Amino acid sequence: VKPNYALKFTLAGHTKAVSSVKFSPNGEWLASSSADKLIKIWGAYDGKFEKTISGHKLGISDVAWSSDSNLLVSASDDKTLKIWDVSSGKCLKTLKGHSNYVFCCNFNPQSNLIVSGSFDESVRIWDVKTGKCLKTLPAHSDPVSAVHFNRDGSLIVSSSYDGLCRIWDTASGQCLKTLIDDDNPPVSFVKFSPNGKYILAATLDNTLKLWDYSKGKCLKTYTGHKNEKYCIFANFSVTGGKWIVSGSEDNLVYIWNLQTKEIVQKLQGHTDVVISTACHPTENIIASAALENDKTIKLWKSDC
Ligand SMILES: CNC(=N)NCCC[C@H](N)C(=O)O
Repeated sequence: VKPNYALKFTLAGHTKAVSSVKFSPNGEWLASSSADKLIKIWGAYDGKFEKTISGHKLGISDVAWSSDSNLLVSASDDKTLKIWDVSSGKCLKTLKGHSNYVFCCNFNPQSNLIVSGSFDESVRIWDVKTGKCLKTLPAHSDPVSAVHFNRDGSLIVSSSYDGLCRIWDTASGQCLKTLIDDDNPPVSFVKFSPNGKYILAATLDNTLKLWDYSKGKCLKTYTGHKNEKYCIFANFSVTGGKWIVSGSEDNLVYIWNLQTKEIVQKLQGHTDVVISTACHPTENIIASAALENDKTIKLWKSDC
C-alpha cells in the first residue's frame, strides 16, 4: 500500500499568503484563512467557492471548526480571535486578552471551549458562549506555535519556539508534562493523534516526531522534507492507509508511512512553501495551501 493522491482542484481567491486550511467535521466544507485578513469557505469535494467571511483588521494565522460544523474560530495578528457563525457570516464574539499576535486556535470536542496560543507566550482558554477568557496559562518563554485538544478535551498540547511541547490539564490549567529533546530546536507545530495516545511535533530542523507524551519517549522520526523557517501544519491520515502528511519549504506535500517512516508520495504542483495541509475526516482527500508567491489551495484525492 502506497497512496495515489492526484490533483483534482486548484482553488484561487486569496490575494495574500494562505495560512491554514481545515475540513469541517461533517466533511462538507473547507475553510481557509489568509494574510489577506479573510476566511474563505469552499466545497470539500468539488472545490466550489462558497463565501468569504471578513472582519479581522490584520492577517489571520489559523482557523478551526466547531464539532457540529456550524462555527469557526480564527486567530489574528490583530491580537484577537473571532467566533463566526459560518452559515450567516456573523461574528458572534471577539475574544480579547492576548497582548500580541494570536497564532493558533482550536475548539475542544464538546466545543464549549476554545484554546489559543499567541506571540505573547501564553495559552488562553475561552468560554465559547460568553467570549470570556477562563484561564491564562504562562505556557512558554517564546511564541506559541500550536495548541490542540485531545479526543475527550481533558488535555491541551502546546508547542513553542522555546523548544518545548507541554501538556496541560484543561480543568485546572496545570502543566502535566514538558517534553524535552536535544538541542531544543523551535517546535513549529504539534497535535494529538486521533486516538489521543500520541502527539506529532514538528521542529525547525527538518524533522517530525511522534511522541508517547506520558512515557516521554520519541517513537518515530519522519524526515526528507524541508522545514527550517515556517510553522507548517502536519497531519495523521486515517481514512485509508495510515500516513503522516506535511507541507514543506520545497513546495511539495510529503506523505510518509506512519509505521515504517518511508516517504510514500510527494505531491508536486504548488509554487511556494506549502504552509498547511489537512486530511478529510472520511474520504482520502488532502487539502494543501501555499504562501505569497502561490496563494492557491489544492484538493488531492487517492483510492487508498
Ligand atoms: C498554527 N498556524 C500556523 N502554523 N499558521 C501558518 C503560519 C502563519 C504565519 N503568520 C506565517 O505567515 O508564517
